[PDB]
Amino acid sequence: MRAVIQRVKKSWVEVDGKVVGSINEGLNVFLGVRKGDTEEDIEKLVNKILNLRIFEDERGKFQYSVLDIKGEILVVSQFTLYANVKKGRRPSFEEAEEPKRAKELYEKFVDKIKESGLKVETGIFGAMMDVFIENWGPVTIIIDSREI
Amino acid sequence: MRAVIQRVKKSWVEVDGKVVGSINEGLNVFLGVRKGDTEEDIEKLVNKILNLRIFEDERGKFQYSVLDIKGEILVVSQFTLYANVKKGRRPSFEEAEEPKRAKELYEKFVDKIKESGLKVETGIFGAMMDVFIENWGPVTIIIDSREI
Repeated sequence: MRAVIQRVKKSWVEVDGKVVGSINEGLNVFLGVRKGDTEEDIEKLVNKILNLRIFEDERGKFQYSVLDIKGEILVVSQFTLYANVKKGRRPSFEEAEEPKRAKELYEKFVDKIKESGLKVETGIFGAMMDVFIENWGPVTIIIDSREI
Repeated sequence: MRAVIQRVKKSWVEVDGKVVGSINEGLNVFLGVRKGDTEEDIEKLVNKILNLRIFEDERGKFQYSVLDIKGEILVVSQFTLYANVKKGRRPSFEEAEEPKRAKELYEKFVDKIKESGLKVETGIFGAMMDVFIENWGPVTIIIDSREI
């Protein structure tokens, strides 16, 4: 499983102009499910995201996690995180989990993270969205579950 | 060298409220320089980004590159792409190139890519920015030069 998390000040998803999830100061999380992915991948991941000290105050950078600052979280499906650009001009997605299983793992992932007790919005799965991100810093981190 | 590229419809960087780079339909590129990085890493990278068929029309997805659609490019420095979250709650950046060399490789990278002939904006290097991204799709791709 993989994730691109961007520290945001404001961030939301809208479909056809209708916003379907919004957050203020917090984290935007791009989620990509991998063939192979399991419940443990969700764990090993949902964890590092919640305790990542990427937030700062005026005294030091990288000292507070999303929980610490009690921030908001926005999860957005992104099967393209397992893109293979090794050959053609066109990217491959052999490692990307099939949509059905993927939605599954996706919903479980979002459920696990709501356990943080934080406000967690989401995007829509299976269709196109216009994701609005205001990356403060900017701060972007990549994390794979097969690596944690 | 590493990059997180997000297909955008609109995207800009602003410092203290003063926009310092803007683009309309095109690509937002997050750049992270690695200790080790060389001129060839810039090549092996600047290339895959320019020919990536991630743009679509109404007849098929993933068929046009930034050049193909003659899109705009926005490069934003992001040393955090080489973040190590393997141990503590706090991320490590051992692999991130030192700032001085990094700015260097950064400027060369942006120069190489301007050779595409496309409109290429940039952010400011060395200080904080508020990066505005409107990811259409959304479409996000990760690419390392040590992998291409």
